[PDB]
Amino acid sequence: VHLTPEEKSAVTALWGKVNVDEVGGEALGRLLVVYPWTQRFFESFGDLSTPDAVMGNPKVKAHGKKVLGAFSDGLAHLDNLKGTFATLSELHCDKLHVDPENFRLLGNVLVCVLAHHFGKEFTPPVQAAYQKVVAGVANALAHKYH
Amino acid sequence: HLTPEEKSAVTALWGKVNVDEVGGEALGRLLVVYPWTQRFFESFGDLSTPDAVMGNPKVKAHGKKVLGAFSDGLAHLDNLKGTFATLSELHCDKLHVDPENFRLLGNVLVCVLAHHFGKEFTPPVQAAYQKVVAGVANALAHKYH
Amino acid sequence: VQLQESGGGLVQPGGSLRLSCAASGFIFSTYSMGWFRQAPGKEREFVAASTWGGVTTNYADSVKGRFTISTDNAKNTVYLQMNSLNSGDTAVYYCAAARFLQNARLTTGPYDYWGQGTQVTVSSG
Amino acid sequence: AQVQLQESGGGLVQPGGSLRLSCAASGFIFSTYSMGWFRQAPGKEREFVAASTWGGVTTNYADSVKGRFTISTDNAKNTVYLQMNSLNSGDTAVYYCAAARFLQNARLTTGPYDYWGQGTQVTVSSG
Amino acid sequence: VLSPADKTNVKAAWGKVGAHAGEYGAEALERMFLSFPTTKTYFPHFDLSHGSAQVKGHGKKVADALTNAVAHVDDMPNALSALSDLHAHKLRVDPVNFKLLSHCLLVTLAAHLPAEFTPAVHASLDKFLASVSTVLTSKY
Amino acid sequence: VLSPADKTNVKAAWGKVGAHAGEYGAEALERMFLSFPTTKTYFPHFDLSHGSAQVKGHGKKVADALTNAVAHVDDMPNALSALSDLHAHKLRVDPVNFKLLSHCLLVTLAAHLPAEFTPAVHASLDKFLASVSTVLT
Ligand code: HEM
Ligand code: HEM
Ligand code: HEM
Ligand code: HEM
Repeated sequence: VHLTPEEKSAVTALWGKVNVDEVGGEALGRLLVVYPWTQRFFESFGDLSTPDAVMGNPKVKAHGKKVLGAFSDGLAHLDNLKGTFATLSELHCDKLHVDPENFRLLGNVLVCVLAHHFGKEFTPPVQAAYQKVVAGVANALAHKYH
Repeated sequence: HLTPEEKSAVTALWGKVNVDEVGGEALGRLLVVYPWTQRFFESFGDLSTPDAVMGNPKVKAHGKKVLGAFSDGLAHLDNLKGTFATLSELHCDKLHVDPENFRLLGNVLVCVLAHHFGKEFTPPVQAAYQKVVAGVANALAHKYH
Repeated sequence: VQLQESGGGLVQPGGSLRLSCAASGFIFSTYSMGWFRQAPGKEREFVAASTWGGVTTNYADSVKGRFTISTDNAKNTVYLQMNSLNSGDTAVYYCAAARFLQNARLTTGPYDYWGQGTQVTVSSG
Repeated sequence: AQVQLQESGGGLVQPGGSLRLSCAASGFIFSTYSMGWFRQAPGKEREFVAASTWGGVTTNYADSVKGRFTISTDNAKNTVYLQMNSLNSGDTAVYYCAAARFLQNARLTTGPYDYWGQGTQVTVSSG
Repeated sequence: VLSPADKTNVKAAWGKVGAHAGEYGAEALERMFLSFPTTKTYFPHFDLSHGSAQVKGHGKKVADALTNAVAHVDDMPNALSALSDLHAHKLRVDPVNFKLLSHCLLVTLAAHLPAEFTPAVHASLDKFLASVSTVLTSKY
Repeated sequence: VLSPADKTNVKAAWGKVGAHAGEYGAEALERMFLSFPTTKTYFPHFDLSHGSAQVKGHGKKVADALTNAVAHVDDMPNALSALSDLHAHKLRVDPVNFKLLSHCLLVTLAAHLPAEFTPAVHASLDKFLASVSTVLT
């Protein structure tokens, strides 16, 4: 993972405009709706039977907060992502056994959410910077697989 | 990585493999079973039909090299990332082979081994080989992750 | 088809307030919720808004750090927390809704529905 | 029409010497046959020597010849070769080429073969 | 395999593309080439610079093929037969690239048509794009 | 999308399974469970030891479903509808697992039916198994 001015700075710019609490719930909710097999990892979260149910679920909303909080922290260590996520990699790979393709799907869902709310402002060059980040994050989470 | 009884089973079966010929068969089968992989080998000539692929001499020759590297991996199972450092740069940084194709080639090789060894290629024997081809694919994708 | 605003009233300079807007008649999850205000003799004039659900924030610079937005998706209500109010904040604050209004465009975006607005008057007398 | 398995090479050698046998195959799709070598000494039972699966992809050697004999195939010539090194008096025999359609490695030593050659004499002796 | 509701979601959402076909197809391509530069290797003789007329032309052609697929969503293999041979046989397009273009299309629809990108429609469009990709990566 | 030649290849090759359906299905599952242990999380109440009756019974069910799919290769979504809801809705099977089982099925066919596993038939079987997996997800 390596960025540049208007890339490292462009990511930081748009993220300062994101409510870290709420964006996590939207991105996780959409992951569970668009890729329903991921619901298997969260059966204890209650009603995930409907799109409306998913997005209103307080456990999804709450767990999204934590997911994106770690993502936000990843933005403060863009040059040391494998180290920042080393323990979470152990949890997801060694205990939960989440297939790493799901890490890629969640980053791309987050990118779709950012595009939804920002419209034209989420330009191809801005998306390109964010694609670098979510690929770096997905890779660091999969590190205990490599 | 591999238990003593897995390393012993892997080495035993590999002593019965003609590394030259197995390579041509597995690479040929990769190009037939997943035809998009032929795009990486434009310069190898006629790959327009399964018969053409399986008879192609550049495929046969390049297969020998691929399987020679697998054989080299079997002698360095605890440092595959280091043994494959040059091939990783080539496949990832120069050729831009999607890493899922590394998995496919490892699995085609497993299919060839099962094809020729039959009952001898037991579930536990295959499982040891799946660890090996997964290690090789991961070492090949290392410059990606 | 109702936008009922609550909160606001009279406050002393330096004080704080929480405004709320009760939404009805639409699928709340699909509307961008925003807050406008107009001071007496002054034009109608943007304060703060959020993308649907509050995922991203964008406030006029005169209110940034000062006002903060809400989401209560279960109650179809959004809230505006106003801190460090100054008797220069006096105006009628209007709740407004526009279906799928994207960020940055909240300041200059056609709205579909408007409430009564609720009086917020800051003064020392 | 007829399927032929023609053995050549072989003759006389001194103990410790070497010899190369070849078996030219015709009349079947060579790429689909496992090629094998058996041998029979006068009065004795026929016995496995070495074989490979179709195309020469995998090999199977009797323990008495492993490391000592080497089998190879030339798919362009539809021919298989058996290089015999460190020959001993116990190696004297008629050596038979044999072909079996899609016969897998473990079954090469016993697995029924479809076609058999005539065999060619190999004589190891100090006299 | 698309459900009846998926078909309803995609027709309603994609039918709102309308006159933006070329622009949306071009932007999805520009997004893909920028976010995933390896995809540019499939267009070796194209002018791929920002705003390229050639990319606009190709973007309309891609967007027009999706409109056709939507109109014939019950018979995609027949309606996409020529394109399937082009991509799978002629071009040997690695399947991973269809996932990249599909993602950039979703991003383009989400940025331009927010009202159409609800979670449920998001899910249907993704499946539709995956079904198209499966067909275009097939040989029949 | 399967070609006409794919369908002919699959029908010819799979028809050689015949009475071995259970044995081949059980072996493909055992191969998967050993080679890819994570797949075992979908069978938490199974006895997964070698030769377990539960694996035998289930292996027969899987192979019998493939025979049915082969017989309805022109309308597989219809013929596999109940199976689709079981795997996609009830069981929530991550799609990656279908690639593992499909691979282990090819391995089993290659070991047992060497004459049938030509490069072109190999390719058709793979596409067939991927088509079945697409439907069931
Ligand atoms: C790709 C970026 C991801 C990030 C940054 C992330 C972040 C996190 C973090 C920080 C935790 C710790 C929660 C705790 O300790 O309670 C967690 C837990 C968890 N993660 Fe993820 N995650 C990611 C992807 C995924 C995916 C794709 C899945 C499955 C589809 C997943 C499944 C889980 C589960 C099941 C838990 C446990 C939740 C619980 O029961 O409390 N994660 N994640
Ligand atoms: C997974 C295990 C693999 C191994 C061990 C391997 C090994 C090798 C080796 C030894 C070479 C020769 C390089 C040289 O002589 O300098 C090579 C080259 C190459 N490999 Fe691989 N390879 C693997 C997978 C793949 C895959 C999946 C693809 C594409 C689908 C691929 C595409 C190529 C290409 C295009 C070349 C260059 C050939 C040429 O034009 O001369 N490889 N690889
Ligand atoms: C939804 C997915 C896709 C659709 C609907 C689509 C559609 C089309 C269409 C309509 C054409 C015009 C063909 C003609 O004029 O005969 C075309 C050509 C082409 N496509 Fe795609 N395509 C898709 C995915 C992809 C992807 C992912 C790639 C590579 C990453 C790709 C590479 C190409 C190339 C190289 C051409 C030929 C361009 C030229 O030489 O003029 N396509 N495609
Ligand atoms: C070609 C691929 C597959 C086929 C044809 C297939 C077929 C079947 C069949 C016929 C059943 C039994 C239905 C019944 O008893 O009424 C079943 C159930 C089941 N399958 Fe699959 N399946 C496939 C892939 C998978 C995969 C990849 C997994 C997980 C890795 C999986 C896990 C299960 C489980 C957990 C059950 C429930 C077993 C039980 O309740 O006893 N299947 N499948």
